Amino acid sequence: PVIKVRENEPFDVALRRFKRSCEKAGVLAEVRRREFYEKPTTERKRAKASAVKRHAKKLARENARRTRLY
Amino acid sequence: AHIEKQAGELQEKLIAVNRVSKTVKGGRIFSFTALTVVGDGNGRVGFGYGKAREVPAAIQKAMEKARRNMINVALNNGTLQHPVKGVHTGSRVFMQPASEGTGIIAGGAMRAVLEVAGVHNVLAKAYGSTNPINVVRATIDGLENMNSPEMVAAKRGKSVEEILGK
Amino acid sequence: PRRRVIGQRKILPDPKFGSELLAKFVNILMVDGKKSTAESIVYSALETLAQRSGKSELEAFEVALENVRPTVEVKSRRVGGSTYQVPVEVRPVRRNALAMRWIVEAARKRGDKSMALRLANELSDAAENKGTAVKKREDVHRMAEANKAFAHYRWLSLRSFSHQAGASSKQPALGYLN
Amino acid sequence: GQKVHPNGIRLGIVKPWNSTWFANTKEFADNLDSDFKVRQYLTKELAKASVSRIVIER
Amino acid sequence: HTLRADIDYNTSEAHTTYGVIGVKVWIFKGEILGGMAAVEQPEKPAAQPKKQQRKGRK
Amino acid sequence: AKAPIRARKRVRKQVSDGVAHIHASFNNTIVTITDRQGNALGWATAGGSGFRGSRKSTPFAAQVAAERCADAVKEYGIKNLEVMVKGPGPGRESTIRALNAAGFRITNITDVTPIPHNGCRPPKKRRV
RNA sequence: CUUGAGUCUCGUAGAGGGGGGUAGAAUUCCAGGUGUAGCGGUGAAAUGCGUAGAGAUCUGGAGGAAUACCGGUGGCGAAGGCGGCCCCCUGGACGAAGACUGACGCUCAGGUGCGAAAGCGUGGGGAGCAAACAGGAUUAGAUACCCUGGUAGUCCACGCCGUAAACGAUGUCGACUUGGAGGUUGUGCCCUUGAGGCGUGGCUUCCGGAGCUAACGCGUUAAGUCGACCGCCUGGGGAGUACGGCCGCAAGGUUAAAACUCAAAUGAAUUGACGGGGGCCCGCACAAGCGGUGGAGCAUGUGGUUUAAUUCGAUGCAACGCGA
RNA sequence: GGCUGUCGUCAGCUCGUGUUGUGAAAUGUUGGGUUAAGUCCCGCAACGAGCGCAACCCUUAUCCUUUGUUGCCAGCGGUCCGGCCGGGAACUCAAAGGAGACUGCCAGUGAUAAACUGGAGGAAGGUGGGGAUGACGUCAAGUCAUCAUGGCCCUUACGACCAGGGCUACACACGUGCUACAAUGGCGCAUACAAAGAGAAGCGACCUCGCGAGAGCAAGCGGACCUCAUAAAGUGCGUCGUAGUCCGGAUUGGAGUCUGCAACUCGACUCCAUGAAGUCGGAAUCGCUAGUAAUCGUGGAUCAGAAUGCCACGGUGAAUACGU
RNA sequence: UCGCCCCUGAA
Repeated sequence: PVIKVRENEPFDVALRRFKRSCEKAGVLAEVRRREFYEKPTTERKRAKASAVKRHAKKLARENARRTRLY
Repeated sequence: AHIEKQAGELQEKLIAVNRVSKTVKGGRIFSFTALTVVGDGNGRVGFGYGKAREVPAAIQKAMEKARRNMINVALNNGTLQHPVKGVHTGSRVFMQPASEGTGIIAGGAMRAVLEVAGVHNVLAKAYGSTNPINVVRATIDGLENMNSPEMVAAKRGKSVEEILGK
Repeated sequence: PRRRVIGQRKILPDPKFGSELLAKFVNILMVDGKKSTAESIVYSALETLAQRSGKSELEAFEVALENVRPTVEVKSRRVGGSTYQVPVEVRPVRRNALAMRWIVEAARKRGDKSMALRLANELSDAAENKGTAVKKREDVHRMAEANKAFAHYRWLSLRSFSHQAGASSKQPALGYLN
Repeated sequence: GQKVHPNGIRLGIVKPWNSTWFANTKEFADNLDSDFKVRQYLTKELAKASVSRIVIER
Repeated sequence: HTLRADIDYNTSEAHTTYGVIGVKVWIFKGEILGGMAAVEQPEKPAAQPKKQQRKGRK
Repeated sequence: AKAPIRARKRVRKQVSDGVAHIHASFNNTIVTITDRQGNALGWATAGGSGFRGSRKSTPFAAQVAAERCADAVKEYGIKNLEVMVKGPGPGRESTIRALNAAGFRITNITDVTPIPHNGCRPPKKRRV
């Protein structure tokens, strides 16, 4: 949740929740559970399923954007 | 499409008739559905699926829609001019032409659909599961799909012109 | 499920205080929907207080009650992420209600004649926190300040925290609490 | 039940009453019974005309 | 549920050997016109500023 | 709150600096301040504060423990932290913030956290 | 003869295979130091562990197993499958100019080889996890899921068994048939004056046209349109069982029925319904409050019971001060 | 059959026509906003329409109009000081008819759409509040015993009529109510104001008697006349003092009353005596967001004669609602 | 996250 890089300035609350994003990502939450090779790999193919679909969504969105209904 | 029920030559006929159901929020409803065909004894045949709360209006609406699904067919003799062994839906359809001096020879849908369509000396057959409802898809597999002598003759005539042109 | 604002009650000024706050103190001391029989006890006990203590007419109630009211009430709801029931820091309006109620409750734990004399002597001991109605405070406020896990429902909330910027520690919840 | 038949003021001040009469203090009962009795025999002995509805005015 | 229309309603019953067959006929003759929400005479507002009184003094 | 007080018998182990160890566990929170000579000065934990259940890992529970620990190192004279946040559960800034607000300041943010390369095999744990 | 196939040359990329070295992180043990009354676990708990000094934390040493990130529908292999780093030996794929061979090809019952994981034999090794097992917990019971321990085993070497939802539930080979976008890897060209602009091959996803299909969908890497050869199926239950043979050390695997019994079994899709599935929205539904009942007596109904009769009907709410 | 309950006062439920699908069906009715609303707006193979919501109907919150007697009484007089008499129709009142509220208007917010949030005017704002309104249906739900009716059965009877008895047994259990467990109260004194209905098998003023219930005498009344009617909680005083009692009232006996042909099982009321259990109720469970809850009386129907029930009417009159 | 089973039939 932190990295070896230091903060040496006065703080009470400091940035260390994007040092969380330079360490933890669920990599300290995989230490109490076992999985097969199948499980996480299929989930990776839902984050590239997101990215191909992102392009496809834009064509659909464009029709809605024309009209005002918000 | 266009009307197949025409005064002085109309040849109203029916095919299926039964009830179907949907399961509603309360109980369950019944929709009075049925298949029909009106002929003329000269082709011009179609089909319709009505929805009604009664058997008379099931056949009303199906003959309305029959005219809206008319297919044209033209032939010589009392028999189809070309065999079609094509299959539409899971009911398998076969259809031979046959010389006059034989009946329709069919107890299914294609007894009556092959009557109205100006044919009555045709010999036909079907394989697969028994289900009159998609025996009716011999509209597609014989009446709609066909060959005729003057169709094939203009294949033979088209080619000649091209050789001359070059 | 709840649509629009709650009702507001417009109530009369007292004929001896002019207040609607101490009109709400007649209201708590009503039983069987009779304001008539209520108003009796109120003034009977105001005098008892004035003799047995120093104070003032707006300190015989007010000050005494500001030593019975906690600033946190712990309510109920099954969810908590630990099957916890969450502290709720109460609005200043709800502060009033708590203390007022408890002083009348305290006079049904007494049998010291009338009802005026009961709540009067109780309120006289309630401004120095030596009463028995100020000991009700010492369980609501004792609990709340000695144990917290806040209004977050810990498992549900944690997922929401993680998505927003990456956290596991307490923050606002971006995602659903459903 | 399934239909509760709402008609109790559709024939009120929305459409006329089909038996308009008045009765006094000890006449209420009498006027009620007598009217209805007549109508039974009446409607039965007439069937050669297409009855729209009997009404009486007393 | 229209309160400005002539909702008709009467019943009949057969008494066949097939059982009893109830009949209900509901004809919506009006649609925007009543029969007792229309065609009536109210009374008062007579528009006279004096309300007559006995006179004389005694 | 309800956390105990602590004190120590030595005032000769100071160097004016010490590692702030924090183990923010999903089921507990340990806060231990060791000297910068790598020898303990104080320690404290959520369960000793008096918390039970999964409310030993809560923000509140982490604060109380951080301050229990503070009482156990104050007498040496320490005023610098070398924060070693570890473990996945909450209490990971709850402790930090509490220390700051208790006459200490941060000086270093360091990472000493177990990260396996799978030299041991995880348990299954919960499945209900 | 060269278009099929194959070889040669030159490069290209990769977790291809086998073997041997090597690094650090993490857990653990052991040793030492510091510090004290808790630790650990859980929804709560308890078993277990701590003053004989644990937990944590720091220092030293040792061992076993695995290599965080890297890392991605990314890549490679015939498939199974294959991840730190390095060396050695070695296989396959592809492209580029040409050059050569000259149908040498394709498939295949039998046959032969390769086989995840578990298992078995023999010898090494043992940290963590974990069948078994033992306490504890949850449950009416709980020989379980849950918690604390923990043995075989997992690991290494060699041999054996050969199975898997061994999957793309899709035999292999060859040939064709709209396209679009992305990914990946060669190579030619273009003020290469742009990490690129335009091509053209190999491999890989997503979308989708025609067509096909019962539909879901497949859709140039087909379930489209053809041929070649092989394998299999022929109602379900009985049964992947019996019997015999075969294979194995065994466990079992493999080949593989019938009697009997039934009118269905089954696939896809439709609408509603249900979900301790999700999202959304309300109601004294809850929270927050206020007042009751169940206690007691009486009034009233009912059941039970009794009586010659205790006339009959109603049956959570929506019967039971109801018809009355 | 007819009638009714039920989910449910639910915002849903369908259909025609076209299109899509081989079909079942789908679309619409879904989505993006929004409302109490399938409400409205926009979009979208949907276009239209029906039922339900809403709608129009009543009633109430105001103000106006009529009509003023049995109702009102200001300005005007009597007085007996009492709307009791004349006078006055102004006022309240009655109850017929209108005025009014529609997101109508102002600002912001919201796609400039609907709408939402504050504001103003007003008696009242945002389905104003309450009725009627309870769909198409489902539950082979109930009801052949209100009534109707297909079949069935009884025929010097199972039919019919009468006297007596049983329905109000009973050792119990359950449901729905009511009454207490008290000083915010009990009892004694005095005292404040009601509404809406009812009435010549009736209620019955007055006066007389009775402790009373009530009886005798009798006017009035089919009526904004007269009577039921004295409203009761409440209020000002007297007391009692936290006791199972000055709380509470069950039980039974005796003595009486009334309504009836007659009150024995099985009528109600009264009188005196006896004076109960109970000191405020577990597990559990239910109602309620405002003139509601709470509590206090009053009337009505059924009724010769029996309300702690049902039904209706007014008096006094809250707590709480962060939030879902 | 709070374990939680059980339910003869034709409208």
